[PDB]
Amino acid sequence: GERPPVFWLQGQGCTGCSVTLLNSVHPSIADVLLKVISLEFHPTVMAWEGEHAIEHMRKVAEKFKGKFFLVIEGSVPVEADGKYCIIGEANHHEISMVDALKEFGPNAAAVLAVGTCAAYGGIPAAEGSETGATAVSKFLGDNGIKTPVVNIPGCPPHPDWIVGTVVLALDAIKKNGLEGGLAEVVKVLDSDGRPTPFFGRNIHENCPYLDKYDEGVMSATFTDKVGCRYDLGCKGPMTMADCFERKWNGGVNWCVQNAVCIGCVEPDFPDGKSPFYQA
Amino acid sequence: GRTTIAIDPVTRIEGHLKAEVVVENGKVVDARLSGGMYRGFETILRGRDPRDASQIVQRICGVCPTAHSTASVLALDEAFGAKVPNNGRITRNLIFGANYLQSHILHFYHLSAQDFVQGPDTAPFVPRFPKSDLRLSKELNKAGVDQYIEALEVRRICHEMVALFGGRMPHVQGQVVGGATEIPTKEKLVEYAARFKKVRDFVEQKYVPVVYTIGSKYKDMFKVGQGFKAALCVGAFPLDNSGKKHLFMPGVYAKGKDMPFDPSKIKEYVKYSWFAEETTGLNYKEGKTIPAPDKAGAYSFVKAPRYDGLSLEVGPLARMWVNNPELSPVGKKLLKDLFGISAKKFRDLGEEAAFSLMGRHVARAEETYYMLGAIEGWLKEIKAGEDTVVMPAVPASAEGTGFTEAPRGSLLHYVKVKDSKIDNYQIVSASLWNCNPRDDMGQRGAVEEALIGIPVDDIQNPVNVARLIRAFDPXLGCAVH
Ligand code: SF4
Ligand code: SF4
Ligand code: SF4
Ligand code: FCO
Ligand SMILES: [Fe+2]
Ligand code: NI
Ligand SMILES: [S]
Repeated sequence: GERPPVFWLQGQGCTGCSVTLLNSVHPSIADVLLKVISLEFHPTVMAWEGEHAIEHMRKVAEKFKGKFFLVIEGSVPVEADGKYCIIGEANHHEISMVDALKEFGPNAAAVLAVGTCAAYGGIPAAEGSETGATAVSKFLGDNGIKTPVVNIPGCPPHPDWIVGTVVLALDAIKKNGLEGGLAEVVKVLDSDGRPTPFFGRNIHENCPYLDKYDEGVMSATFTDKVGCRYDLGCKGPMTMADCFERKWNGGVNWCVQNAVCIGCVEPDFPDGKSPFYQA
Repeated sequence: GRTTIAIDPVTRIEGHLKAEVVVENGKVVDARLSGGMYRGFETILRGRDPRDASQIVQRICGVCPTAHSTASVLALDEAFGAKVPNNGRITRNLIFGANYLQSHILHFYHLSAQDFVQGPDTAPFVPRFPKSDLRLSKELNKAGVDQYIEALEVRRICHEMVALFGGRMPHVQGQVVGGATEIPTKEKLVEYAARFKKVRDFVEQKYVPVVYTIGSKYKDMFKVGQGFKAALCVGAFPLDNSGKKHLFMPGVYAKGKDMPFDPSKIKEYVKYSWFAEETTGLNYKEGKTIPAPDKAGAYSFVKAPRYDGLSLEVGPLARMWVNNPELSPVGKKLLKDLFGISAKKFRDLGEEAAFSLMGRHVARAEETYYMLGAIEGWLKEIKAGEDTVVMPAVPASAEGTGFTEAPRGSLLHYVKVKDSKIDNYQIVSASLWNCNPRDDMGQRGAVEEALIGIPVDDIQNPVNVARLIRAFDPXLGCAVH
């Protein structure tokens, strides 16, 4: 069938949410781009550039009004009239991230806030920042934009969470149509806007080291892989993600095995999860 | 007439960049680069447990996070007086080295290659400039596309390599002050080596040959983009624990002369950057980051670093020029066969061809090949089962600096600790050296200068402007942080 158009806007992001997507195994990113979505705008990988790239996005947006998916990577900074994040220029006007989300957000089928920055504010919104870094849902709400938002957090998210959420939406839409399908997606989000298939389970209660935790057997050095990592800073108890099962990068490792969980999918990351290396 | 062309966003780079050039009689005669996004890691880091830095700083950039991880942990090692075990040093090199492979492959195929290669008739490979100057034959173009597709798999395998001892990627968990968090087992070393073999085959058989081969259809691109012809390398990849030998040795090259690198000669200017005027001209040990987004005359969030007053470039060309290694067997052969050039060491390309648009792509391919030997060496040197980390207490008062080479160029992190918390943290990154604006005396940044002379014979299709910029593999997330 016809692949839905996607525009991928980067605000105060690090491109790590884009890179993590490139690591998708099944399906491969090649299959995602050629068979699953039509990625019409993405500043890191698209052919065209500048005002022409912006105008192409605008033409597609008009043609597919209400039907395109808008991915946001990074937070949206509201201070200084949006000047901490300029994303383009067209018609001799600078376009801030603020301007862009106000332009495209109202006409999207849905906004996918990919990564903790976009979902919750993340590192750019953390203590010591001064750009007014704002999460997607808060920004849209503050601006009266009612478009459905799905949060796919993590710093970065696992590619399976991103692709899987797109597929959840596509399955629901095939069965129910666009509005109806997106309503079915919203019903499987938790109170933080996250899809329960990927974020409905707790790391700690499913952790292979739980028996050691219960026995009070704690590693005193990172390279001791027998003990529980709690004293080293592990935030598994406060974290809702399925990393314990799918693991990372083709299943070769994950944070708790290698070091500690830093709770990167949680709304209070990083400050509520810091210091990282103490309980 | 004088034509002003503004390109915002410059695509197929990392991060937010606007380029504005003036074209007169078919050539660029002036240029300004604007990094348009700021987060302010240097202020966000203040007040934190210093051990947190080696996680926080990675979020500067999800393409090069291992470089920031490395610089941070080196700075923290120095500040904490942590003595990283020999096996931990080698493990860190395996983690970081694998991302060099990922980053260079990503850059040439997924960022740069569409400059020369027409992709399939579907987004995001169309639409594009009506006259894109795509010169390859049907066969060679298809090889480009097939290798772009193969390279998507290969770069992903590079990140599996990173994650084996790094935990996950982007944003590794496995490097901390004191070493590496996971001792390599015999089993996981077999897994690393099996993946490494595939990446090596791709680099040797596809990547290096295709850069020379495409280069040979764009020989005019070796005659432009020289800029200042001045380069910086701060050293990277310690090869012993004495700290005396590195895979890339430090040095500076300018006006045809080689000289040692002295970090005390770095100063960061801000006249044309959106920061408070009173913070101009500071060495990183006394660096300050005070944003001034409304400041008259400024046009970028990138500060302007100068080395003893010089505007320098960094990256694979800089490192390969400074270190002047032997060229790959592939390179020697194709330089002869396709270019009629006889060359043994990198500098045998000559200054003009090396410091050129296509020269910088060649340098990056050659460096990728060079890194293969380094990683192979580390896989022989590493000892399965030997401890990789120490667990040092946090100091109340300390400072430290970590120097390394990110895939895009020279990187340093400086930390000052007071009352057991980060008092100051300053970052001077690779793309900061390349993509910066004018300094206080009006001297352009390296890429700005390299744009001068670039041909624009068709102002409606000014493709060579971004082609030059992409040769430097710009990363504006790093440049601004
Ligand atoms: S969520 Fe993390 S990985 Fe994604 S853009 Fe933000 S800092 Fe980068
Ligand atoms: S290692 Fe972390 S997630 Fe696992 S049992 Fe211990 S505290 Fe819980
Ligand atoms: S284990 Fe914890 S830190 Fe690692 S990806 Fe999962 S939620 Fe994030
Ligand atoms: N490579 C990389 Fe990132 C940049 N520029 C750093 O340092
Ligand atoms: Fe800095
Ligand atoms: Ni970077
Ligand atoms: S990196």
